[PDB]
Amino acid sequence: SPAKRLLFQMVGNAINRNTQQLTQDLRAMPNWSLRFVYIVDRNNQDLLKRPLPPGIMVLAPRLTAKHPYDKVQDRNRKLYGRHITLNDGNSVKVVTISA
Ligand SMILES: [Cl-]
Repeated sequence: SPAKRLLFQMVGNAINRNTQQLTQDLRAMPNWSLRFVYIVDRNNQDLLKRPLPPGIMVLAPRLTAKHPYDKVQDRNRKLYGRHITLNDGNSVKVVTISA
Protein backbone atom coordinates (compact mmCIF):
# COMPACT_ATOMS: atom_id res chain seq x y z
CA SER A 1 0.00 0.00 0.00
CA PRO A 2 3.06 2.20 0.31
CA ALA A 3 3.71 0.49 -3.03
CA LYS A 4 0.28 1.56 -4.31
CA ARG A 5 0.85 5.18 -3.19
CA LEU A 6 4.20 5.08 -4.94
CA LEU A 7 2.54 3.92 -8.17
CA PHE A 8 0.02 6.74 -7.80
CA GLN A 9 2.64 9.49 -7.39
CA MET A 10 4.86 8.08 -10.04
CA VAL A 11 2.04 7.85 -12.59
CA GLY A 12 0.97 11.38 -11.61
CA ASN A 13 4.44 12.65 -12.55
CA ALA A 14 5.10 10.43 -15.55
CA ILE A 15 1.94 11.27 -17.51
CA ASN A 16 3.34 14.76 -18.19
CA ARG A 17 6.77 13.60 -19.28
CA ASN A 18 8.39 12.24 -22.42
CA THR A 19 10.60 9.14 -22.59
CA GLN A 20 13.88 10.86 -22.07
CA GLN A 21 12.64 13.04 -19.22
CA LEU A 22 11.01 10.07 -17.46
CA THR A 23 14.24 8.12 -17.82
CA GLN A 24 16.30 10.83 -16.16
CA ASP A 25 13.85 11.47 -13.37
CA LEU A 26 13.78 7.68 -12.70
CA ARG A 27 17.62 7.79 -12.59
CA ALA A 28 17.51 10.75 -10.16
CA MET A 29 15.61 8.70 -7.57
CA PRO A 30 17.61 7.32 -4.60
CA ASN A 31 18.86 3.74 -4.91
CA TRP A 32 16.90 2.49 -1.91
CA SER A 33 13.64 3.58 -3.62
CA LEU A 34 14.53 2.32 -7.11
CA ARG A 35 14.45 -1.30 -5.80
CA PHE A 36 10.66 -0.75 -5.63
CA VAL A 37 9.84 0.82 -9.05
CA TYR A 38 10.28 -0.33 -12.62
CA ILE A 39 9.13 1.47 -15.79
CA VAL A 40 8.92 -1.03 -18.60
CA ASP A 41 8.87 0.04 -22.26
CA ARG A 42 7.33 -1.54 -25.39
CA ASN A 43 10.39 -3.86 -25.66
CA ASN A 44 9.85 -5.13 -22.12
CA GLN A 45 12.94 -3.23 -21.03
CA ASP A 46 13.25 -1.15 -17.88
CA LEU A 47 14.03 2.48 -18.82
CA LEU A 48 17.37 2.17 -16.98
CA LYS A 49 18.00 -1.24 -18.61
CA ARG A 50 17.85 -3.02 -15.20
CA PRO A 51 17.03 -6.72 -15.19
CA LEU A 52 13.41 -7.23 -14.32
CA PRO A 53 12.80 -9.11 -11.09
CA PRO A 54 10.57 -12.12 -11.45
CA GLY A 55 6.95 -11.15 -11.02
CA ILE A 56 7.26 -7.97 -13.01
CA MET A 57 6.72 -10.11 -16.11
CA VAL A 58 3.70 -11.84 -14.65
CA LEU A 59 2.00 -8.44 -14.17
CA ALA A 60 3.26 -6.48 -17.25
CA PRO A 61 1.52 -8.54 -20.00
CA ARG A 62 -1.81 -7.86 -18.29
CA LEU A 63 -1.42 -4.13 -18.40
CA THR A 64 -3.06 -2.89 -21.58
CA ALA A 65 -4.66 0.17 -23.21
CA LYS A 66 -8.07 -1.43 -22.59
CA HIS A 67 -7.21 -2.62 -19.04
CA PRO A 68 -4.40 -0.42 -17.76
CA TYR A 69 -4.35 -1.24 -14.03
CA ASP A 70 -3.80 -4.47 -12.10
CA LYS A 71 -2.41 -5.87 -8.86
CA VAL A 72 -0.78 -9.27 -8.21
CA GLN A 73 0.44 -11.28 -5.28
CA ASP A 74 3.70 -12.97 -6.15
CA ARG A 75 6.36 -14.60 -3.94
CA ASN A 76 5.00 -12.96 -0.77
CA ARG A 77 4.85 -9.56 -2.45
CA LYS A 78 2.21 -7.29 -3.87
CA LEU A 79 3.00 -5.82 -7.29
CA TYR A 80 0.93 -2.91 -8.59
CA GLY A 81 0.95 -1.83 -12.23
CA ARG A 82 -0.30 0.83 -14.64
CA HIS A 83 0.01 1.23 -18.46
CA ILE A 84 0.12 4.89 -19.61
CA THR A 85 1.10 6.66 -22.79
CA LEU A 86 3.56 9.53 -22.43
CA ASN A 87 3.21 12.81 -24.35
CA ASP A 88 5.63 11.22 -26.85
CA GLY A 89 3.22 8.62 -27.99
CA ASN A 90 5.42 5.97 -26.35
CA SER A 91 3.69 3.55 -23.95
CA VAL A 92 5.19 2.38 -20.70
CA LYS A 93 4.19 0.28 -17.79
CA VAL A 94 4.99 1.68 -14.36
CA VAL A 95 5.25 -1.20 -11.89
CA THR A 96 5.91 -0.97 -8.14
CA ILE A 97 6.78 -3.80 -5.68
CA SER A 98 6.26 -4.01 -1.86
CA ALA A 99 8.44 -4.71 1.26
CL1 LIG B 1 -2.60 7.23 -20.77
